[PDB]
Amino acid sequence: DIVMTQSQKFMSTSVGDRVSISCKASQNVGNIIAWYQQKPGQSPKALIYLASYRYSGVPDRFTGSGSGTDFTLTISNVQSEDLAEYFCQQYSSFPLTFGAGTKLELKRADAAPTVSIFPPSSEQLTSGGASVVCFLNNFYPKDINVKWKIDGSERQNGVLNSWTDQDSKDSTYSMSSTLTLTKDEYERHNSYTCEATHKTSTSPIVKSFNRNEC
Amino acid sequence: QAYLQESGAELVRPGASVKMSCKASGYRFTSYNMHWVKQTPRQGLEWIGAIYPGNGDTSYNQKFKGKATLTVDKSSSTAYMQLSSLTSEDSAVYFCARGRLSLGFDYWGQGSTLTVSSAKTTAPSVYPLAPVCGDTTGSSVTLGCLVKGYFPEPVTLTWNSGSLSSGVHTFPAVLQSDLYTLSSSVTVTSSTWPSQSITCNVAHPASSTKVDKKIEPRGP
Repeated sequence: DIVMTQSQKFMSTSVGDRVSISCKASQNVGNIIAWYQQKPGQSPKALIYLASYRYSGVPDRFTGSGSGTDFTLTISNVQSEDLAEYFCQQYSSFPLTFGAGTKLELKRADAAPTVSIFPPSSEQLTSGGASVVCFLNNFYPKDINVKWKIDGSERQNGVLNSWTDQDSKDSTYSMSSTLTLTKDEYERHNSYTCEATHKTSTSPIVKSFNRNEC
Repeated sequence: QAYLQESGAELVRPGASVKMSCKASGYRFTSYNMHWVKQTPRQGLEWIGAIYPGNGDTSYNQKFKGKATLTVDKSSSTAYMQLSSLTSEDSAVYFCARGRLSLGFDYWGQGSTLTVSSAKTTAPSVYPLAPVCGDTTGSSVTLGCLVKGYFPEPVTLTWNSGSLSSGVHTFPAVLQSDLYTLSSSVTVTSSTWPSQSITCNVAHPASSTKVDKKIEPRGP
């Protein structure tokens, strides 16, 4: 099969700037490539065909280029409406294949995450469970790493994470991390910690608490 | 003028089979191939196969051979895709799209969401997330709400009946052992809590439940 490679999952930009999204086919496909745009919850929308032709209605700021294996979708004077994901596709031969997509997000000044940790509630403990929650809010860039430690040792099983999309108001990102244990498991240890490492700091942001201790 | 109207969402159990439809209008149905595409977060967009309505000839991605079956009803200008021996791996959004030999996929359907699960409709357990020892440092304090173990999506969540809208972050639901879990964060001034009450209001239409959970400051 022909592999379509979009090396950039995300690319930062600003309204008014110009951006170029790359896509490479594992073999020569001439000019038989198309570009699609997709916004959350919606179906893809055809933007470019035959490598450089715009479909009817598409804004003139969208231009495509390349022939053979290397292709580029370039957006000039980027508008807020242009913030979405873009996929390239070869429709030269079966099986038709798509690129993994490149997401366009707003550039902004780096921001350290605000970290909060919460112990399992009396309600959940009564039901035999214990989820420890950690919120890492309003940070930038999006890349962040969280680690859970129980009594000093890192814990990896039982962890579930969730990330928000770039906020429409402050262009920041937020994350939630939840460590779920059995009630008995939770009461077997004393120290619980959430540790986050972000570009904004050389040292991890640490938030901890000791069971039944204030 | 060309339009592709796909059928609504589907929720089935593993091993079942579904038949999705894509109604074409605004153009000559038999003149263009109809393509089907699968989309998931982990696998991105994957071409399933195509069918020429003119005579029913089909072409399939080897990956979906035996999984999907494409057919059409010429008289009603409708395309169909059957997916069988379903498993959770088939859970995704499926699109139909009109193919142009040289112009690619110019028109797409709105997509049909397929959920394959062994889970049954269940209301969530709503747990309060109060900072440890009810402490805080700055002039603000963050509280949370944990909506655990519900099916299917979605749930609606507000803080203090929506009166608290700023400083709120509700995280995308995450699947876990057949059920969904979601959390929401709310930040207020320290002069607001615990002085005033902060409550998480959670509704799960599918099970007809509505719950309000007050965030209480607590000690060991």
